[PDB]
Amino acid sequence: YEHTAVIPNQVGFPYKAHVAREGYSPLTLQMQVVETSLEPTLNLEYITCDYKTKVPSPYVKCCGTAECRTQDKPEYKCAVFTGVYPFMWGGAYCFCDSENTQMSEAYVERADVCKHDYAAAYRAHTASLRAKIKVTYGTVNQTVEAYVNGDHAVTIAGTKFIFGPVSTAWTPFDTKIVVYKGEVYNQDFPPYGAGQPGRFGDIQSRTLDSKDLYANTGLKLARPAAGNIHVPYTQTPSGFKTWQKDRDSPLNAKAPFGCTIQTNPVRAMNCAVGNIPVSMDIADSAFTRLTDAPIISELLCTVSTCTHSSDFGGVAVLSYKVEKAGRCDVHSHSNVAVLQEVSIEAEGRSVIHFSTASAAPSFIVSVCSSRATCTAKCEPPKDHVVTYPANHNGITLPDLSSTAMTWAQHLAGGVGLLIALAVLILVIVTCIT
Amino acid sequence: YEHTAVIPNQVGFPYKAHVAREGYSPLTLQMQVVETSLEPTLNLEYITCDYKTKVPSPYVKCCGTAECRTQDKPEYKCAVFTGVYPFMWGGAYCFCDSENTQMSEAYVERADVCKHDYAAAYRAHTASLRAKIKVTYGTVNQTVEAYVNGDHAVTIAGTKFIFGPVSTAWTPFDTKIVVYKGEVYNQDFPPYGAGQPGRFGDIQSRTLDSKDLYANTGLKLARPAAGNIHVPYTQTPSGFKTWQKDRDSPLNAKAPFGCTIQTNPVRAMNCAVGNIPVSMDIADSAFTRLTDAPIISELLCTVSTCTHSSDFGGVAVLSYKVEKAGRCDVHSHSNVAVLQEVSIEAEGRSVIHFSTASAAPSFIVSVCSSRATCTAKCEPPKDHVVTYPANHNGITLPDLSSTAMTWAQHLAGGVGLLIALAVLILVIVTCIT
Amino acid sequence: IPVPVEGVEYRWGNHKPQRLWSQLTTEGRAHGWPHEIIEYYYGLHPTTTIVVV
Ligand SMILES: *[C@@H]1O[C@H](CO)[C@@H](O[C@@H]2O[C@H](CO)[C@@H](O[C@@H]3O[C@H](CO[C@H]4O[C@H](CO)[C@@H](O)[C@H](O)[C@@H]4O)[C@@H](O)[C@H](O[C@H]4O[C@H](CO)[C@@H](O)[C@H](O)[C@@H]4O)[C@@H]3O)[C@H](O)[C@H]2NC(C)=O)[C@H](O)[C@H]1NC(C)=O
Ligand SMILES: *[C@@H]1O[C@H](CO)[C@@H](O[C@@H]2O[C@H](CO)[C@@H](O[C@@H]3O[C@H](CO)[C@@H](O)[C@H](O)[C@@H]3O)[C@H](O)[C@H]2NC(C)=O)[C@H](O)[C@H]1NC(C)=O
Ligand SMILES: *[C@@H]1O[C@H](CO)[C@@H](O[C@@H]2O[C@H](CO)[C@@H](O)[C@H](O)[C@H]2NC(C)=O)[C@H](O)[C@H]1NC(C)=O
Repeated sequence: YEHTAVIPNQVGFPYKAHVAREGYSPLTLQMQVVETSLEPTLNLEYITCDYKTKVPSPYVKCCGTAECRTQDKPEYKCAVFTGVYPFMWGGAYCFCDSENTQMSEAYVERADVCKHDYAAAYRAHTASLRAKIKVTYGTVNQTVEAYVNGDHAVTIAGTKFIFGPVSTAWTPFDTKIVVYKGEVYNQDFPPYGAGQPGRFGDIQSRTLDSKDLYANTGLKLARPAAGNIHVPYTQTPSGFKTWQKDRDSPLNAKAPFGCTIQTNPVRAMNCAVGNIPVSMDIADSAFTRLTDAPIISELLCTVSTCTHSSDFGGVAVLSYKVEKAGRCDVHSHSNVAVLQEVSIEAEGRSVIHFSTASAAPSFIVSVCSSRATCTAKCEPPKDHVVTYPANHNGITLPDLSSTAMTWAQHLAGGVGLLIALAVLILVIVTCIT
Repeated sequence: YEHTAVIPNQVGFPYKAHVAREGYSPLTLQMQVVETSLEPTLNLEYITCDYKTKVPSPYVKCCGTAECRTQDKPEYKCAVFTGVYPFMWGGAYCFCDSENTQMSEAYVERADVCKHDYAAAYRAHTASLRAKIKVTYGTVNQTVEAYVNGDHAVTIAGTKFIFGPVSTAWTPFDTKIVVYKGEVYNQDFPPYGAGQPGRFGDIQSRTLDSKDLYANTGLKLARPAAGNIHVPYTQTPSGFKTWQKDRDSPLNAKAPFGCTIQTNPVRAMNCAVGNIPVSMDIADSAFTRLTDAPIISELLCTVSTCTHSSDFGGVAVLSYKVEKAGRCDVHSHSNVAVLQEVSIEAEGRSVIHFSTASAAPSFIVSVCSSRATCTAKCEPPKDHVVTYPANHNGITLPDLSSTAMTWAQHLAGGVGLLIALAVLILVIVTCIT
Repeated sequence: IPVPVEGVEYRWGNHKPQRLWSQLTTEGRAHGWPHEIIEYYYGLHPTTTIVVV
């Protein structure tokens, strides 16, 4: 049997879909989702960590010079200076007054200790959901898990459920994602040329194994001082260990719709983004043949009390006269409330729990191809806040039954009588002429 | 200095960039494109392979019956049969003629070669172009490798180069393609759970190791005939091999723009569409001081013969005077023609080779801060077909050139003067009012 | 084989695929004092923008 539905994507909200199928007692299905993770795809641009200035030993000579033979390393600057009188532990160094020469160099490598504490920069594209439902109907309720718009149509108990397609793929992601140890951020990372040092992404690498990191670290040498031996270098601080301070604002905080963010892989689960369309090819076996399910007649329902609560406010009891002992599914044919349960051991009395939103629960409640009207006034609650979501999601304000708009129903009145009769009296001198 | 240019995205077309940077010796530069790999981002769901109907030896007995297990396996089929009395290698097997009962069972497991060939249903998306081009400005002849999305841009020879992003985000692909040993097929696939037997996708699995797998191979087993011990079973054959012999349309014979397909990873190559933005951060060191520039007075031009060809058909010698010689440059100041080399050797007179497609070009000249015109008529070539593409990307037919347009210039039409005479004789009709 | 201006690549046997291209081969005379040269510019882009003349 082919039948579809449109359910909302909210964790824990129990949704009902009622099926009026021929030659069998009517059927009720219930479904609710829990882990609706939007696992996005991903891409890569580069990586970034701290650095280490690999300075070698210094080189001197006694009245003989040298030059900088090149060395294909990253940031291999070098220079050579004169006018040096280098003291040591044993005092003086050599005998050549003002002809001695100094040799030094510097070059920076991706520091080894960042192999396990790194930051990654990603571009990102469209996402795809993963719904995980309990399907809660007359056969021992099973759990299903699916990609919502792969249309990959998992099956349970002889029945083939397809899902989706999901609308607009609304994502809490920009297009320039950056990821740290257990967090994510939205930034504008520099496009593989670090036009500014002392920033984030100051040094880069295509992966953890690429053999050539790129650094615009801004490192120039200096001149050695008078007397002592050392190597003076002045370069900017590490842009990484100074970027880790000014993060201040994860996507974990400013995420809309409450999506919890996780890493390895990046994923956003339990989002209240829109809703889900579903279609069912329902197995013909799991029904019941209507000669066996009892046909209860001569019924009119009642009510007890109503509430604009959230959990389950209104309770309404029903009276019906049995003819054979059995069971039957129940349903409400409108959106103005939902029901706590699915079936009833239908022997005479029946207590059910509904949840109205605002003003007037006009009801059509069904029991095995029997309709019954129901209305009830309400008493609004007294509390302010609760610690759990709502179960009356079908928010509907208005109605018309015996209390709402009734003053308008008496207010309309008047005018037309006056004008019509007044003109049909006007004619009595203006139809003879 | 910074400048921006465009370039047509094909192979072979030499492009010239003639920056007009006053106060210096002028400069043109050449870029030529030697690859365009266009890769999309793969996202697979399942694979395929021929199965193997693996069946164990059948359980036999007389003189009593048995039952069956149905453990967790792919498509566990089994049934017992009442009255199976066989023969054997010699004589018989039981003497319980009305109680000879035989059980049989078989299931489906992926074949041995399923570790070696498949068809991945790739849901690929969001292609991203690449390039391997070479640039030559003054003392440079070196090549470069560039991504063309707006991000990656580094350097060559101490100058900064940036390529892209693209003009029109077009792919020569679809959304839901399939791969094979070396090919690509732009077709649909079953939805991973609608594997109707015999067609494509009769068995599938998320990867090579998803230890549970879908199958709808219509397998059913019947009862054997008397005497011989065996087991019969019927199902449609392994539809993968049927799909092998009716492929009938690869992408390497149908893809547009001649952009050929390769795999591992799945990419396209040499796409002849669109243009590329490009921005240059060019350093000073390539330039030359206008003090040391070749000074050239009284520049003229002329032509010898034109060939309206594909190759560099036009030869135009160039008359120019001299007062001090050096290394000069040359460039065309329209889109109509193109020039062969980027420089001359300044000695008295030069020869250049220019190329066009319109038989009456007026590319003016540009030579070392001296611009002067020369126009030429042309003549179609004796040949019909060639074995190299065009080198004249400015295929712009209508030039004015005062050669065929001069007749339209001789469509002047002083009959407007005649109309003016008509209005004036109307006026002198009116002057006797 | 149809050869337009955009070229044609044919693949035959087990060679490498080879390519052909078509340069401008239409033939009037393109010039003349008794001209009849509108046929020439019918040779390029025919049945298109002769309605303008
Ligand atoms: C505390 O614990 C965490 C969790 O284990 C550690 O984090 C990981 O460190 C390991 C060891 O390096 C990482 O494993 C390596 O990942 C490399 C690349 O990342 C990709 O692959 C992983 C799965 O492996 C994906 O999850 C991820 O998204 C990427 O797709 C792999 O390339 C490495 O594989 C190796 O073998 C191949 C083949 O021989 C080699 O070519 C590789 O070079 C490499 O040797 C390996 O899988 C793991 O990714 C890390 N997890 C993260 C960062 O989340 C921490 O390191 C640990 N703490 C400390 C201090 O070490
Ligand atoms: C099918 O539907 C029934 C509803 O009739 C589901 O039942 C309820 O199931 C949960 C667990 O799934 C029960 O939970 C926990 O039980 C422990 C004791 O084992 C208790 O200490 C916890 O506080 C909690 O109650 C729960 O009791 C049970 N009943 C009610 C009234 O909530 C059932 O889970 C569905 N699925 C299956 C496979 O049966
Ligand atoms: C740029 O310089 C290179 C060599 O420095 C020139 O050469 C190519 O040389 C390699 C050498 O292995 C050959 O394999 C190629 O076939 C050569 N290519 C060509 C087109 O000749 C190259 O020609 C120079 N570029 C110029 C002159 O434009």
